[PDB]
Amino acid sequence: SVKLAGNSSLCPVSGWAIYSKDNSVRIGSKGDVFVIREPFISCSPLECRTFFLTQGALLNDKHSNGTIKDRSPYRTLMSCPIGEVPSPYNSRFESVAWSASACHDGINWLTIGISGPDNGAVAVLKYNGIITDTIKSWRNNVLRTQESECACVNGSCFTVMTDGPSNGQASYKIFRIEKGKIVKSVEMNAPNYHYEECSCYPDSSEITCVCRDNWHGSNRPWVSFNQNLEYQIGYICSGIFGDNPRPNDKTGSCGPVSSNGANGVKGFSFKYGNGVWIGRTKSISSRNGFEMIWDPNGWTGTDNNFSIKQDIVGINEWSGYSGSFVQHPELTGLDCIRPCFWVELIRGRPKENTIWTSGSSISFCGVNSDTVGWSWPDGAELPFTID
Amino acid sequence: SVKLAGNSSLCPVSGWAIYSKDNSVRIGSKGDVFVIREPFISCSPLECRTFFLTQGALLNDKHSNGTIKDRSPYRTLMSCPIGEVPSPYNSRFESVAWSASACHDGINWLTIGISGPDNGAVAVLKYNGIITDTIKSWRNNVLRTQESECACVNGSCFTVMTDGPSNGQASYKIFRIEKGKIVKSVEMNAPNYHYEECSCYPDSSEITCVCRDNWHGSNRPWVSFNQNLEYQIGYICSGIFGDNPRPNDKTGSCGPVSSNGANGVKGFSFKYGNGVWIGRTKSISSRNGFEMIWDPNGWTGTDNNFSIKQDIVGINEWSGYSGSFVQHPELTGLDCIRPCFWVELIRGRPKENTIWTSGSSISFCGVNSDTVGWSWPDGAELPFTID
Amino acid sequence: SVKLAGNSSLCPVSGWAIYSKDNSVRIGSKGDVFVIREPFISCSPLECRTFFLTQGALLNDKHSNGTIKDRSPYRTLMSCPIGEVPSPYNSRFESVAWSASACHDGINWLTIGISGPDNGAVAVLKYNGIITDTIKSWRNNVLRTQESECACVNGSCFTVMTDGPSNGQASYKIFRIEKGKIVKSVEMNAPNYHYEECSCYPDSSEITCVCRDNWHGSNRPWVSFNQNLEYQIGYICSGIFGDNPRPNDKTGSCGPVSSNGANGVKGFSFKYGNGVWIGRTKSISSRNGFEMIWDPNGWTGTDNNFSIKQDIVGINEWSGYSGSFVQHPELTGLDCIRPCFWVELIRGRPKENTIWTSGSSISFCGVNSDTVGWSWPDGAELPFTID
Amino acid sequence: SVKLAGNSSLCPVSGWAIYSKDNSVRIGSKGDVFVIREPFISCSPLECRTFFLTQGALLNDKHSNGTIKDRSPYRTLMSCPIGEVPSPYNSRFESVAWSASACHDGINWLTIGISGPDNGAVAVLKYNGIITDTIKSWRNNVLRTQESECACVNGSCFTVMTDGPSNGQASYKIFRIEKGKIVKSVEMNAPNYHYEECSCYPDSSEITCVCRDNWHGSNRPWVSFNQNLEYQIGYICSGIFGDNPRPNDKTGSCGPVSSNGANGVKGFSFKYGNGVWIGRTKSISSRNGFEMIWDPNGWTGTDNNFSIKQDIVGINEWSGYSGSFVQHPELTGLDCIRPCFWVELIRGRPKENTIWTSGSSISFCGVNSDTVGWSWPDGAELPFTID
Ligand SMILES: *[C@@H]1O[C@H](CO)[C@@H](O[C@@H]2O[C@H](CO)[C@@H](O[C@@H]3O[C@H](CO)[C@@H](O)[C@H](O[C@H]4O[C@H](CO)[C@@H](O)[C@H](O)[C@@H]4O)[C@@H]3O)[C@H](O)[C@H]2NC(C)=O)[C@H](O)[C@H]1NC(C)=O
Ligand SMILES: *[C@@H]1O[C@H](CO)[C@@H](O[C@@H]2O[C@H](CO)[C@@H](O[C@@H]3O[C@H](CO)[C@@H](O)[C@H](O[C@H]4O[C@H](CO)[C@@H](O)[C@H](O)[C@@H]4O)[C@@H]3O)[C@H](O)[C@H]2NC(C)=O)[C@H](O)[C@H]1NC(C)=O
Ligand SMILES: *[C@@H]1O[C@H](CO)[C@@H](O[C@@H]2O[C@H](CO)[C@@H](O)[C@H](O)[C@H]2NC(C)=O)[C@H](O)[C@H]1NC(C)=O
Ligand SMILES: *[C@@H]1O[C@H](CO)[C@@H](O[C@@H]2O[C@H](CO)[C@@H](O)[C@H](O)[C@H]2NC(C)=O)[C@H](O)[C@H]1NC(C)=O
Ligand SMILES: *[C@@H]1O[C@H](CO)[C@@H](O[C@@H]2O[C@H](CO)[C@@H](O)[C@H](O)[C@H]2NC(C)=O)[C@H](O)[C@H]1NC(C)=O
Ligand SMILES: *[C@@H]1O[C@H](CO)[C@@H](O[C@@H]2O[C@H](CO)[C@@H](O)[C@H](O)[C@H]2NC(C)=O)[C@H](O)[C@H]1NC(C)=O
Ligand SMILES: CCC(CC)O[C@@H]1C=C(C(=O)O)C[C@H](N)[C@H]1NC(C)=O
Ligand SMILES: CCC(CC)O[C@@H]1C=C(C(=O)O)C[C@H](N)[C@H]1NC(C)=O
Ligand SMILES: CCC(CC)O[C@@H]1C=C(C(=O)O)C[C@H](N)[C@H]1NC(C)=O
Ligand SMILES: CCC(CC)O[C@@H]1C=C(C(=O)O)C[C@H](N)[C@H]1NC(C)=O
Ligand SMILES: *[C@@H]1O[C@H](CO)[C@@H](O)[C@H](O)[C@H]1NC(C)=O
Ligand SMILES: *[C@@H]1O[C@H](CO)[C@@H](O)[C@H](O)[C@H]1NC(C)=O
Ligand SMILES: *[C@@H]1O[C@H](CO)[C@@H](O)[C@H](O)[C@H]1NC(C)=O
Ligand SMILES: *[C@@H]1O[C@H](CO)[C@@H](O)[C@H](O)[C@H]1NC(C)=O
Ligand SMILES: *[C@@H]1O[C@H](CO)[C@@H](O)[C@H](O)[C@H]1NC(C)=O
Ligand SMILES: *[C@@H]1O[C@H](CO)[C@@H](O)[C@H](O)[C@H]1NC(C)=O
Ligand SMILES: [Ca+2]
Ligand SMILES: [Ca+2]
Ligand SMILES: [Ca+2]
Ligand SMILES: [Ca+2]
Ligand SMILES: [Ca+2]
Ligand SMILES: [Ca+2]
Ligand SMILES: [Ca+2]
Ligand SMILES: [Ca+2]
Ligand SMILES: [Ca+2]
Repeated sequence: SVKLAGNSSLCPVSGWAIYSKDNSVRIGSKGDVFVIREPFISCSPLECRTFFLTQGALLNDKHSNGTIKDRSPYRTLMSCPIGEVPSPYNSRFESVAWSASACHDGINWLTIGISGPDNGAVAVLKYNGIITDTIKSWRNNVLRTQESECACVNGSCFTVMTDGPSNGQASYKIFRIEKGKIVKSVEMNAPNYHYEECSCYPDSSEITCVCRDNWHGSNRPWVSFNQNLEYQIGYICSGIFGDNPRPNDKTGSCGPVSSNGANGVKGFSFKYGNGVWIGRTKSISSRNGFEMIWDPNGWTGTDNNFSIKQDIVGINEWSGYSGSFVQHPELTGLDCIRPCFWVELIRGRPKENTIWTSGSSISFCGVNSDTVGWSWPDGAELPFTID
Repeated sequence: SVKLAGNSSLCPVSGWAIYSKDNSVRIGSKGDVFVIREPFISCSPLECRTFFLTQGALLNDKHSNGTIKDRSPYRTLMSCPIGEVPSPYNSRFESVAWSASACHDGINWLTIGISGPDNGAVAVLKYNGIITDTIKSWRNNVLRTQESECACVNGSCFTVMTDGPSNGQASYKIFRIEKGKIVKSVEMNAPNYHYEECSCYPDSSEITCVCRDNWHGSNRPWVSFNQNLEYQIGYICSGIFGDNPRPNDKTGSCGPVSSNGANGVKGFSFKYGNGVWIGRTKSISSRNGFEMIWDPNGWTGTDNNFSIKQDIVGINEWSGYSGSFVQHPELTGLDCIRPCFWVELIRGRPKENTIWTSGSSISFCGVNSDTVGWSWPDGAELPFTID
Repeated sequence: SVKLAGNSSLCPVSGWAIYSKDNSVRIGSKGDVFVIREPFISCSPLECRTFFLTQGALLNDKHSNGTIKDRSPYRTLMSCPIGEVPSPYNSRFESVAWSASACHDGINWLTIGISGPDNGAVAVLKYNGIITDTIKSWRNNVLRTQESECACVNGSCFTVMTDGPSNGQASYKIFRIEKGKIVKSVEMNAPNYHYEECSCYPDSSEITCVCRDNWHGSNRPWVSFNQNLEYQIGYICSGIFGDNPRPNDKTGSCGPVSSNGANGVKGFSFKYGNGVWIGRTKSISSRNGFEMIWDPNGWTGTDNNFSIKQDIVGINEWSGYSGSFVQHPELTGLDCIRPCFWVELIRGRPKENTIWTSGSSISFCGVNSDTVGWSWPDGAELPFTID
Repeated sequence: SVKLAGNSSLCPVSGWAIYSKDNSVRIGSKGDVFVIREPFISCSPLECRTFFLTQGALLNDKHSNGTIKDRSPYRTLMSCPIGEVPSPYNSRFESVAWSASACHDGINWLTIGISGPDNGAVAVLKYNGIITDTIKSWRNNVLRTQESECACVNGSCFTVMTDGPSNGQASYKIFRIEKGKIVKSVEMNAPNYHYEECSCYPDSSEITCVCRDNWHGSNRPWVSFNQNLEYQIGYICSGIFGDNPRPNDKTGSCGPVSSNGANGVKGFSFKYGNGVWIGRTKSISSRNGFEMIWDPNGWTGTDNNFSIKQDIVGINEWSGYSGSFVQHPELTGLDCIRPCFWVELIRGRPKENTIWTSGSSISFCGVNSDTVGWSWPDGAELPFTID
């Protein structure tokens, strides 16, 4: 085993090739599939895994009742191989958690699982399944983290956590973790910014995170930093607005776009100089559809012009959260860090007339070979028997 | 790990010994078994696996409705150990796919999964589960492939894909793939031929494929080629016609036999000089029954005489697709490439009054020791509870 | 890996310590557990496995209907770790089979699976899952074999097969198999003997088999042989009669005991000079109960006196088949071959009012430390929902 | 593989970080989950496992009827990875048992499973799954053991067993076991003490056990000993009484506290010089709630003062047994033996109106970093469909 270097650049990509689809909700109509939300993908040097927050319940069973609820003592972070349904019969137990992150440094898995009360939650860090550190809420108001993979460079892994209001100014911290132990942290000085649910990836030995402003931004905030946690902050400038909800596309801002700014959805983007690959919902108002857009000046420029759009999920179909994941050269044999992404396809409450909420997933990897747009939706027929 | 050499000849065989039977449909009446079609077997130097195209659904569940439909965004290529039922609890996720192939080069698995819209489908190639290439539709008319194993010689693996009409002239391409990357391709110049769903195997460092003419041939077309993709084409000459439907046996042709030539079924045959081992249905008109026939001059000669017939599935029982698979010396310890075959046993629509279509499988390997004919049919009692 | 020597003597034992219990039928009331009969245990240098003949159906499903029937094209030889229920989700596929044997030579598993028609059945031999030989019926009347483990000494494994009537004189052959290939066979010259379903074990480089006389013997026949297949034959002389059905105990015979001789049950015994450890049902008329009896002169002496009885299953509870299995020094670290046994606990038809027949199992290993009698029955409550 | 040294001291700990939660009962409402009680955790140098006593039945099936009953021939010791539900599809079979212990010496697992009749029960010892010893009841009155992990130092593992009344003086024995063989034992001379269900851990090459007085003590008895089995005995002195039932806290005793002393619950404590970490129920009278208390003089001092309390399960929620488990340096990389604990959350009879009794579990590990109190209860909604 060798630590992931993390020192190559992100691979340039022209489009997105489909990588996985689990069909979890369709399969759970009969099979024994966990009720889950907040899935994400992360890879080791040998395999990729889907992590997810269970609700300690199975689909089509009465204990799925009320699973719109975000935080409970029953939620657990578990993982299974990519593309398989999350069952009790194929899932590794990771941590007790209602908010999470995970990443592999080339040697072992780091998992971060937050549980406990809203006023005093505690993140439990594990390295190779052994508890190695904890960090407690510093603002006493729902300590919470990425819901996607952390990022690793040369034996150090990095994450972001938030504590404070989800509808006003909060507090945001960056962490450097080695072998599951926090070795450095800093509080971001980000007045008038809001960071939730960061999608962070490594690129040329530095970390870039694209997040969710739940307070007053319909474009996405970003934070980038080096191994010593020297950081920069901004908002994606493109008028191709990335959040949901959002306005119709128009001239953007390099600060928070107030129009339709409150609320949000976890997402991601990939920076390539001045340009950006944006994944977003197709609907401006609801978690419906998904598309990939290449805007060659959208990181730093405010116009609403773009060059390429690739369809992923059709506008009338359910989508949900999305997040980055990477494939390092140690896994692929390539000379660059490959960007990939996943989409959560949320079924049930609040939009559908069920007792439960759960998701399935799809994922894609960036290539420079030919690709095509389509719709790969969840495909379950609701309601279910239990509803 | 060492590349398969693929340089020995096919083992001579006098009969077919039963190797596996999964009983999937029987077991799926209660257990959590995928709705599948287009199964196939392929081996590594250590094990054999069943690959298959799921429908993103389980047997005896409502989401199995409409599974006569061939292409959807829910279909996935997955695999499980040979002889086990395909379940979410024992199946490896391979690719998102409504047409597929796979093969092991001695080092890692190559999978090929085609998804996307009919007018612009994309094959995603993976090597050890990592995307290594893509190829897009070149005729914009259902890019499609073998539905059985590709063939590997000395670190290069080979497949055939078709694009264009299934009821007229189409376009057929041969590919050479190394570590999941396309390194050579050629378009077969085959006016008046039709190639679908090729069953391809290695034999003395060259590849032989026996395929399905869906346009106007009731005998099977073949294509053989070396590593440089220098190819030859023809049709199996025997009057023991190989396709389904077909006429009653009579004097054959080394070109397409027009009588009952439209439509077809995936199949295979094994060439031994002038001779041929033909696997075919027992019914001339329907996907019923299965048998193996040794015709010692049937590759190159048009008579309707043969020497051996071995019963596999009775004429009153449902059959389906069939395909070759091989066991190389690196797996068996033999001095020759062993020929084997599988049969898909299709249940449900259109022949039976169900909401769904699914298959089970049986397989056999060639031996020079004593064998026997019998019928090993699917055995499920239809309809099911869901119907 | 090293071949099992097989040259030590059987360990002397004073009693039987409980080793496993699977509770398969109780668990299959809800879970996905195969309908099985003819289970047996066999060990490698690293683990022990339960082998069994499925009916290609699950408990409590309609396809379990009619499973009193012995031979069908749906039956398969599968295996799982000892003590686990046989499910599609934990079982390795071995062979298509309605009669079987298996054993590990220290390097790889040999499996023998007989399928095909009653008049022409064929045993398929596999070594490490690859077909290595076949043998066809020589009398055209249900070729059949042990339904328990074969026996291995120094790289050679040994079995017995029968072909011919189960109610009159038949033909019995001994086989020596190396790396899955038959290298020698002999027909036993056993006029007036009847051998079915032999339980064979190694002891000081020679094989001893204790079998079932279905024709006219209520004591058990035996055959012992060396590596060159030089054999001896006899019947267990004890008046503690071993078969079921049988008479009440009384003076025995060193030939077949005619009283209640027709029919039978598979069983076993362990020879220790003139003495014998006999496992038998408690009922003289039905497959009910089970007990272990130490008769210090019962191999060669005809009295009905014995020294020790250990209860295993109570007289009012269902039992079934039983068989030997051993644990070699390569597995245990001991200086002798440890004797063990299993019992099949048959539920359903013919004795119970169900549509199905299936079994669970228990097993024990011989020790020289303290032990105790009890009853470890199946414990399912019949009928089931499907009945 | 190397023997665990067991020569470092217990790690000092300021609080308890949540490690696992299985949600078994919730999941078993639909999935195939064993009815279990008497779970426990134990670790190797590579992983931690949950061991448990099944009832040979699944939740929400008829065979779960009557599972308030403690001892039957259907109960089996099995194990699964920590945090996963105990299912037939993920559980290793260990032993036939209605009382058990297990522990890993660094090389292989030792399991101890007691079965047989109440008047003559036999413990079967296995090492790497092979029977290595037995010990029979010496008082003919329910030979029984820890229901939690045994303790290993330098290749010797240690346990305690009891035989005789649970409501009066009984007989208690300590065992030293090497490679699954009993090499030493001694009968504890403990007139007027009562020891049941010991929770034993290693600490500086010696073993400390904290147990249950079911006769006449509401504080917990302890026994400590070196590798030669030279032992000391006493009761935890603290007026923070550890058993359930118990009185309200008040001045304690270093002998058995008679008030509310009959009956009990399995538990544990960790000694740190004069101090103690006590895990106990929150209710004085019922198996409800759970908490950890640090009493810095509570091992040797009788006051009812303590310094820290951490909430684990709320007073209105069901709890159950609890026990210690450790993580050795060979697993963690630490310089001390880490203390952890599990809690069984009992559902069903006698407190709830069901046909069955079963449990789920939670576990925590000791840390010197920040922690928080909460309630992590079972969460199933009873009764179930079967009731
Ligand atoms: C998922 O959770 C939902 C929400 O709890 C649940 O639906 C609810 O089911 C309950 C039980 O059927 C309903 O509660 C009843 O409502 C009626 C009508 O208002 C009341 O009269 C009932 O109270 C009487 O009966 C009780 C029991 O005898 C007495 O204790 C009480 O004093 C009254 O006499 C009772 O409250 C409730 O109306 C529904 N709610 C909705 C929106 O449907 C659903 O069943 C759960 N699903 C699963 C699978 O668990
Ligand atoms: C397991 O297998 C058993 C045995 O087959 C099966 O029980 C049988 O079920 C069938 C279907 O219910 C029964 O067959 C019927 O018997 C009646 C009474 O004799 C006949 O009148 C019926 O025939 C009429 O109806 C048919 C259908 O419309 C017509 O085709 C026919 O011409 C007649 O009009 C029919 O034969 C049979 O009686 C039982 N047998 C027993 C012993 O119960 C059982 O249901 C199977 N269980 C499972 C779970 O699969
Ligand atoms: C088939 O390919 C094998 C594997 O490469 C050939 O065997 C090798 O031959 C070369 C050149 O003569 C030797 O240097 C190697 O030592 C051989 N390797 C092994 C593992 O045997 C073989 O000659 C080829 N052809 C046939 C028909 O066997
Ligand atoms: C199988 O699928 C068909 C096609 O969707 C279902 O038919 C629909 O059923 C709904 C509910 O009754 C109606 O609103 C539509 O009129 C039907 N559509 C069509 C196109 O027929 C059918 O009900 C499904 N069958 C089962 C057994 O699930
Ligand atoms: C605990 O046991 C370890 C393991 O045996 C001891 O470390 C060994 O000490 C011996 C004798 O001094 C050396 O020869 C070995 O090289 C040591 N082995 C290892 C792996 O370190 C250690 O001294 C003991 N005690 C404590 C408190 O650590
Ligand atoms: C749970 O087990 C009890 C005890 O065996 C069952 O009670 C028996 O039920 C049968 C069928 O009604 C009767 O013949 C007996 O009179 C009952 N025996 C006793 C001792 O009560 C009970 O029915 C079972 N309950 C469930 C829900 O399965
Ligand atoms: C608590 C604020 C946070 C970010 C806005 O809300 C998230 C929004 C969610 C959402 O918008 O769907 C679901 C998340 N499970 C929830 N996170 C937690 C920890 O509860
Ligand atoms: C699309 C043409 C092609 C070959 C004739 O049709 C196949 C025939 C089928 C058939 O004859 O059963 C089923 C195959 N799933 C289908 N392939 C695809 C990709 O849809
Ligand atoms: C065919 C004769 C043979 C030995 C007497 O009958 C066996 C008896 C059986 C029995 O007595 O229960 C069940 C066996 N499954 C059957 N064997 C086969 C191959 O059918
Ligand atoms: C038999 C006495 C013993 C300790 C008091 O009872 C235990 C108490 C139990 C309890 O208090 O819940 C359940 C245990 N399963 C039981 N142990 C056995 C072996 O039956
Ligand atoms: C990246 O790190 C590797 C691994 O240590 C090192 O050898 C290489 O020089 C670095 N430089 C790059 C990618 O330019
Ligand atoms: C990677 O980390 C190691 C360990 O701290 C350090 O010695 C080395 O300089 C680092 N390499 C780079 C390229 O930063
Ligand atoms: C096999 O491929 C290797 C690597 O390309 C090549 O050098 C070698 O010549 C090939 N062997 C044969 C027998 O063609
Ligand atoms: C048994 O065989 C072993 C392994 O080859 C050999 O070394 C030994 O001498 C034999 N003799 C015995 C058990 O007496
Ligand atoms: C064991 O078999 C090997 C291979 O045939 C042989 O050379 C050896 O003599 C045999 N050993 C004994 C003790 O029979
Ligand atoms: C550990 O056990 C070994 C083997 O018995 C022994 O020789 C050694 O002295 C023991 N070590 C300690 C530290 O007691
Ligand atoms: Ca089920
Ligand atoms: Ca927003
Ligand atoms: Ca732009
Ligand atoms: Ca045709
Ligand atoms: Ca011919
Ligand atoms: Ca008889
Ligand atoms: Ca005698
Ligand atoms: Ca007490
Ligand atoms: Ca105190």
